[PDB]
Amino acid sequence: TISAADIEGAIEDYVSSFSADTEREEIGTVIDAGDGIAHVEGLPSVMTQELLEFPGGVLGVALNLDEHSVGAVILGEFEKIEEGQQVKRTGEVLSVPVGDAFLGRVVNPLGQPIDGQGDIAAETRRALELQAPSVVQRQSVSEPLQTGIKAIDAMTPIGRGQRQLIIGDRKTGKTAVCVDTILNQREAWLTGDPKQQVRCVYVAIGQKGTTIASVKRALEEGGAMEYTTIVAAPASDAAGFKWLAPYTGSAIGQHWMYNGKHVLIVFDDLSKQADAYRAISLLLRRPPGREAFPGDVFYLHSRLLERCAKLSDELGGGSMTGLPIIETKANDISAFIPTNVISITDGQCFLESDLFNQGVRPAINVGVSVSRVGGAAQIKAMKEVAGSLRLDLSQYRELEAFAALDAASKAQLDRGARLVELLKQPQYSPLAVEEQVVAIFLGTQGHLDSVPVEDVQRFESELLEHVKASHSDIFDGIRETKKLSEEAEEK
Amino acid sequence: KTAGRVVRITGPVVDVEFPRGSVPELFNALHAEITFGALAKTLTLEVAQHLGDSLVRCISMQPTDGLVRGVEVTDTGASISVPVGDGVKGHVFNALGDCLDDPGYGKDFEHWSIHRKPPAFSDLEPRTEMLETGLKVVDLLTPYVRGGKIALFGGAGVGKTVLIQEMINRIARNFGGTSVFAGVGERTREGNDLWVELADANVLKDTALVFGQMDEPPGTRMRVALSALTMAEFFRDEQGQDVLLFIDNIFRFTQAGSEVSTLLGRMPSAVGYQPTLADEMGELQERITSTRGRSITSMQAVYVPADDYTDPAPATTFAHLDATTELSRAVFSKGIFPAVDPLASSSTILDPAIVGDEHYRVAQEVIRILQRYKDLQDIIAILGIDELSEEDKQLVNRARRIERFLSQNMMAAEQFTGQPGSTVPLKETIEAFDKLTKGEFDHLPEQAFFLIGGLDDLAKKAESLGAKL
Amino acid sequence: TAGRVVRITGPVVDVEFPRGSVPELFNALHAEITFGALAKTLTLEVAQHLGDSLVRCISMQPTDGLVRGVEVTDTGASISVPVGDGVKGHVFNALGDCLDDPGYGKDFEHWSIHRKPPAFSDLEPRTEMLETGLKVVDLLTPYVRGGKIALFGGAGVGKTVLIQEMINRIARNFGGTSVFAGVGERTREGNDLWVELADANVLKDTALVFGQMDEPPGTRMRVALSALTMAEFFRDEQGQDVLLFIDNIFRFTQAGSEVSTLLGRMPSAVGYQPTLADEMGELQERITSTRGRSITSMQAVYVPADDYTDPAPATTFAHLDATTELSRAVFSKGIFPAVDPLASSSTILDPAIVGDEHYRVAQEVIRILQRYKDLQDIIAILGIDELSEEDKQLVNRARRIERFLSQNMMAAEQFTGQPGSTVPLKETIEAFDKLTKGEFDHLPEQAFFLIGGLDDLAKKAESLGAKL
Amino acid sequence: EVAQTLTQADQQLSAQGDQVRSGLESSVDGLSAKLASRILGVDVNS
Amino acid sequence: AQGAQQIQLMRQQLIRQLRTGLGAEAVNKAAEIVRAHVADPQAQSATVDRFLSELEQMAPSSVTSRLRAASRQSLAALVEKFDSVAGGLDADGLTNLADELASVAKLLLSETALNKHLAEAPKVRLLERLLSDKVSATTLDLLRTAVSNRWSTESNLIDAVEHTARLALLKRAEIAGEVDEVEEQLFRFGRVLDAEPRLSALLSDYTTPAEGRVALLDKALTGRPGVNQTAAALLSQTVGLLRGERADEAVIDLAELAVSRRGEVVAHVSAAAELSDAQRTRLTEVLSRIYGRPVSVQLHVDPELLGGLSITVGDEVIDGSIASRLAAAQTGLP
Ligand SMILES: Nc1ncnc2c1ncn2[C@@H]1O[C@H](COP(=O)(O)OP(=O)(O)OP(=O)(O)O)[C@@H](O)[C@H]1O
Ligand SMILES: Nc1ncnc2c1ncn2[C@@H]1O[C@H](COP(=O)(O)OP(=O)(O)OP(=O)(O)O)[C@@H](O)[C@H]1O
Ligand SMILES: Nc1ncnc2c1ncn2[C@@H]1O[C@H](COP(=O)(O)OP(=O)(O)O)[C@@H](O)[C@H]1O
Ligand SMILES: [Mg+2]
Ligand SMILES: [Mg+2]
Ligand SMILES: [Mg+2]
Repeated sequence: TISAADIEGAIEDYVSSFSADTEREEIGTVIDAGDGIAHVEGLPSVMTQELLEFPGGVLGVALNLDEHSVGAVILGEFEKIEEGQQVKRTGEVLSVPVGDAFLGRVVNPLGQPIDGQGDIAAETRRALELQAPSVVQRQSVSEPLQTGIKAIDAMTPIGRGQRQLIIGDRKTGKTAVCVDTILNQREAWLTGDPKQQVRCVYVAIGQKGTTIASVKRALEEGGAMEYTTIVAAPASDAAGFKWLAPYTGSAIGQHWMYNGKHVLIVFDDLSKQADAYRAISLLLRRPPGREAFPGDVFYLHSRLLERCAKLSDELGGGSMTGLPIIETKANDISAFIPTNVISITDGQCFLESDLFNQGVRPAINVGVSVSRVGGAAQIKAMKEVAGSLRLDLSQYRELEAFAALDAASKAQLDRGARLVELLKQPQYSPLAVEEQVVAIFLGTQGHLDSVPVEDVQRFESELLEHVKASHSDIFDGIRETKKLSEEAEEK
Repeated sequence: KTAGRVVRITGPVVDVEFPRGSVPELFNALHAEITFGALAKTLTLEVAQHLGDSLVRCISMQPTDGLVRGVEVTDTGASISVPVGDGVKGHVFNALGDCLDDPGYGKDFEHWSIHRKPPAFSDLEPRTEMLETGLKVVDLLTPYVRGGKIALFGGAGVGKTVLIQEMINRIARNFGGTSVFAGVGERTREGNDLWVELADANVLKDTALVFGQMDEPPGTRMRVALSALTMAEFFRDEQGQDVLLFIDNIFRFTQAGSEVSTLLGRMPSAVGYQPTLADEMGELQERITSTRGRSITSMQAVYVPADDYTDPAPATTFAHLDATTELSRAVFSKGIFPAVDPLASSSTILDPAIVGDEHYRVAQEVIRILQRYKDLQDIIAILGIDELSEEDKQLVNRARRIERFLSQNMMAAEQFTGQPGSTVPLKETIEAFDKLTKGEFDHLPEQAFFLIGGLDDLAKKAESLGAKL
Repeated sequence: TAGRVVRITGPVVDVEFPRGSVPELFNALHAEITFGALAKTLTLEVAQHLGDSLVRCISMQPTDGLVRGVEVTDTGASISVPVGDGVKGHVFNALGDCLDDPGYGKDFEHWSIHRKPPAFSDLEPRTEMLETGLKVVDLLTPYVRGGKIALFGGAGVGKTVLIQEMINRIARNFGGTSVFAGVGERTREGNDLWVELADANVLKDTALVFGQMDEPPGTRMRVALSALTMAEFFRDEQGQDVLLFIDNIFRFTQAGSEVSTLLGRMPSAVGYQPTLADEMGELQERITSTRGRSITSMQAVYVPADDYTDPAPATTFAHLDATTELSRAVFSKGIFPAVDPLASSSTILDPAIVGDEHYRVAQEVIRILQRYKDLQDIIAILGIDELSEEDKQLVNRARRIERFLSQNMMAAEQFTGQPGSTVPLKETIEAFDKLTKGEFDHLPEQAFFLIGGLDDLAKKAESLGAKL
Repeated sequence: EVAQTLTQADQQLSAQGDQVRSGLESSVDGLSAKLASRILGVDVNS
Repeated sequence: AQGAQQIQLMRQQLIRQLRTGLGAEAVNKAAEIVRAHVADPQAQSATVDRFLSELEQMAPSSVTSRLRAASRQSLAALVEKFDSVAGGLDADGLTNLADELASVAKLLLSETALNKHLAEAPKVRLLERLLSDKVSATTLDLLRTAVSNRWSTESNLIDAVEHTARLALLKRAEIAGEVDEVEEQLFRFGRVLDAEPRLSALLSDYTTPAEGRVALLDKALTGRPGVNQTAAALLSQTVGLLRGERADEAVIDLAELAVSRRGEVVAHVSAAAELSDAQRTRLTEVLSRIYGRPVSVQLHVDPELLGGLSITVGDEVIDGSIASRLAAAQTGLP
């Protein structure tokens, strides 16, 4: 019924542990508090961004420092703060525990477990605001991170160390894309090779708790949690956690990245981080800017997303791939935060509701979506088969709009319709890189020109299955040599 | 003495000075007295901020008209609390928990503070189970989740409250659990009508009503939802009952919060809303949830200011919902009821893994047809369908019939039109819309599909109009 | 006689000094962050004198870990950067610290990054074409040797790719010196450019100054000034032709606006600083070619949210001799480079400088494209058949011209796999003269997509069946 | 079947927890006494 | 598998609820046990001795802020000159000087225009032309020196004159050899004012006439058989020269200024009960060692601490409260 060891022995261990040494330190006093902010007089030696210990285990961070007082943001449980309470220096800037124990665990932006599965053994600690890799500490992005999505992998390829923005209206498949990308790393994880493994961090900011639970279940079913960590700042969390969670996830990922591992970090979503930071800044009475946002919101996102990088061989060659999510409003990408983040990242995948409703799933808007790494983030076979797919589809959409014809125009329209049908893909159905190569080969070389449009999908499916049933040497060759040999092309 | 005194009064917000060491904790309830004859009352103030120098800024739950600087303020030592238990069922309460229909009732009940943390994350369990309503559009395109969170967005006068009444009729009547209705910043006469109707339908005995309506200070309007939520939380946690939580209107809670924030001296956020808009929304909404083994099916009406779905309030509300029915002024103008926007409404359980392949395929085909119809609206508005190709003409006729058929004579609409409502089984809805998409009713007139139930009603109305099915 | 920190709010720091020891405006001051995990030396630029011996300063590095009351030391001079031929071939940051070889250039001559622009009597308008081999650029936005060139555009339309293309097509064989100022852009792009210049062997002739978007606003404000100081030394002292590449100049303005309110300034329209135009004017007027001393400067100008009426690009427009304006609409069609031929401009696009034939051909192209833009809506709604036969002919001509203005650029190979191409100016003029005359109306419009000269057009038409 | 298993497990574990709560009350006194001893930095008889 | 996983999750959750319940009950009853144990006075003495020990082993370290640079330098110069000059004056002369300075300070408060126009050699001439004979020679000298320097804010001038008056009163107390008496009286008065926050707040309203509150204090606290005359007058003039600050704050500031003039520093030590004289000497010795300078020690009795010491100086606290340790341990059980 009970081991009677932890339940009883925990207190004995704790009493043997409470050294409770006398400490000489500066104490400040809370002078006013409310709405998640607190002003503290005293603490002459406090640092900027220092962590502050309020009574009852409440933590804050010193953000405003002037002669009168210190304006601090409370990181949860702000209702226990009262005027006159004693505030204690911690002597450290914001930092979180990091290590391999975080894989498969749900933690809050302080690194504390919230899954209720017991303490986490931390390899070390890491400050949240350590500098990003410099220009001379990086190397070109040259390793493909396979999302398993034909549209993304063939038209907006993502390399290791890249920041690809998933931006779109609500209910357009952004989280679907990110979760499928995480799940597609299962095959690489099982190989056991740290050069191929991708460890995933999923930061949920301002999400409803049950939706975070749904994501965690989707990951558990696909075996993703074996290599995935979740940093949760649900909608009920203090604005401090919402503002801080992406940095916590970035630190956890950076610990692995600097140790030669490859990391994929998803932020779902940075719009809510920006909202939380605006709330904090307004409560601290810092002057507002456009849309009442603080002047340094672009800095907030840029310094976060610049730590997703591909490191040079001298630093171990690890990487952290960023997949920030942005929720646009009424499909307007001209808003403040979407424009900032778009200008920050290494390309974007625009998901549109009109395309989604038409059956184009994932609803990538080909014309405006782009990857800024390009072919460098693809294997040779994918580059060859999908060399000019994005521009071909842009031309096809333009010509489709114009046509509301010449023989060449009709041929172009047919080829574009077939390619559009080809790029459609259900959810939770990843394609290995070789299967993607073969499908795009069918589309682009013209082998679908003899198939009815509404049949393309089915055809594709069946043909791939055929190649798996027999003639499997084609997939093996593509997977091994990373290129389709002309002999394999003929076969 | 350990009592405070009023130092500033600015609308429903009052600053109270306390002796050092007696400053009330945040969210504590304080009591003051207004003595002027007509407005004599006992103000309940909620501590909102600590200003320093032993001053606290508090939100009044009643109008502060007649309050005088310097009057004594007493600290009750606890936050606002409301009665809980099976005794609250069948009765009408205000935000503070006073019983309106039977004044003095419930004073001896157990009282729960209206402020509490949401359930622990490890206790949350995602809910994927369709709650069938009998409404074709809801069942087909935006299926509701039993134990999930449903919202009905809409501008002014598009049918949010009528749809809430419809869902009370369809879900709450044949319900074995408890229902909690929270009227928040809505018409008082609507509350009286709901009370009378529930008594008439013998649903009141299983329902607890909590009303803080338009003619209330913003503090009451932003705490009444917490009071009703506390009653629902007691039913969920302390009794293991299935709970139906109806809220109308949650945007009023947000707007009252905005007014309070303006009074408190906070710097406004975008569109003049409070800086802590998303956070207040999040705390309230994440208290509304089904834990593991304990079900709350919450349905909330969300007002959309000036038909602006981009407004920060509904925009931040969207993220907290399992199913979203977005009512449209455009659909309302066409006479289609319920005025659901099929292309804007959504549900998290409309996927083949949960609703089956047939339901999913039919719904996706309906959505595709309607989307293609919406894309052509530019050409049609200028030139009509005559310029469209044969394929587009056929799709347009099919889409017009589909959009008519998504309408339904609702049960709660009888009071308006005089026609009894109808219920449509889910299988019949799927089959009928499958036939519509295939084109097996392309010959009937459009009006044959307007405000009917299943295929039997379609055949009868077609016969009345001179067609044959 | 050293000051002390009084207030810290993000990148802005207030420092109190003894009476009579208040640092001058723009002086660099040194503070110390002694926290182990973030230990560093903060450089602060005096932004304002607040009175009562207080100065408001903008930090160059992040202020995390800084403590109130710590000693602040006045260096007595503005931020200074190394200058001389030794900076060629190396990477520096906004403060002049070498990145590839730390400590390098410490003993070079150092120049203050704050400098008055050349006297008006020393200015002389530059009117001399700078051929690039890009059809659209050479025809409709002819560049100027020693002039000021900008590439306006929204996010992700091809500004950086076009900067790299111009580095390839101009800086490779350039006889003089090159200075590249990476201002508030991606670190990955800076590393890519560094490696690419090393591979092309152009690094030895280039000085790179990088302040990326992860830096605090002060660094993004002053990196452009540092690079401009190096280029100014090359122009004035070494008496050499200079190529100045800046990407992205809008980040200077954006960084200025990020700290504007923290400095106590009432915000102007669209959230910009009140001193937008004046700071931009100082910076841009420093970037110039004086009489007999040439700087060919090419700037990438970010247009926020594609809004060309935004105060930043709208104010920048006045400082340019040639502007290539990239359009989101053209980008989304797959036309590359996504130039908007109807919005771009060049001051040397007139018969006197470029000759009668060039001007006539360019004007005819612009007229045709403008007419096509006029007819776009009618074509979309009522179709093409409702146009007059003349307008149908014009529409076909315009579509082919629009495709032909696209080109397969070298720097774009990584994105298409198609090696780039170069087109001589005479070939471009002749080809577009033929296009506007309807010579190539029999070829499919697809034959004109992403090709070089007329030989490429014939080859691609043959691959499509048609014969030129 | 899973609902039935959950219900029976609920009952079994509730009984287990009640029995554990009853049993554990014997040793808690030693825990509290040792805590008092430690926080007082000296052995306490009680 | 999902059912089994849920069963495991709920089993672990129930185990954790039981664990936290055991932790709560254990900490509560341990708190009760220690509260009962500490009732023995010798237990309190032993705890104090242990904390004093800890203070000796704990190694030392090398380490008026509201005033700005200009005001600080001006005040330092004025206090130095006052110490140099007025030291030779006779006790009666000191009393007259203090009364004159207090009158001057209240006058300057009455009219802020003169302070505004004076904060920014002609200043002296203005002073003689205004009140050359209305004040004594030494008072005029001190006032002209005060106006000699500049002030960041006009309020700094009234603050400086009040500081000079307090210094004169402290000097007269020292000449009589009763500096310790006035220090103890001021500390006790501050203690009692803090104990009754309502009285301090009532006295803190500068809106009410100064004379009324002065009479209140005289006939309530200041005027009593066991009150030092010098402390009485000092506190009376302080309350009469109030600008909205709480009376307890002013009293503690006066005590701090007095001890600063004595050359020591204040140290407020809290304990469950009063400590032995030997304990007092040991605590003073260790504090002087740790901060390297002699430090006066003021004792506060508060049983909630239940033993130990809660020394506080310079915004930094060395805590030995048993209650603080209890709370820390309580929060130390996950
Ligand atoms: N490729 C796909 N094929 C089919 N359905 C899909 C696909 N991608 C996503 N969906 C479905 O679309 C709906 C929206 O997806 P998802 O929740 O990922 O979007 P989102 O943009 O993250 O939404 P939100 O703003 O609600 O967080 C879900 O039902 C998801 O199952
Ligand atoms: N199903 C329906 N059948 C007929 N009329 C309807 C129906 N639904 C709504 N109406 C008409 O629309 C009016 C508005 O309905 P309702 O009050 O429910 O809307 P609402 O969106 O809640 O409005 P408000 O913003 O005023 O609270 C109803 O009074 C009735 O006139
Ligand atoms: N000439 C071109 N050919 C093909 N693709 C291009 C071309 N120019 C730009 N692109 C695409 O557009 C993206 C944005 O270009 P880039 O200049 O890097 O960004 P920005 O214009 O925002 O500086 C590139 O990553 C590339 O994929
Ligand atoms: Mg999502
Ligand atoms: Mg209504
Ligand atoms: Mg760029």
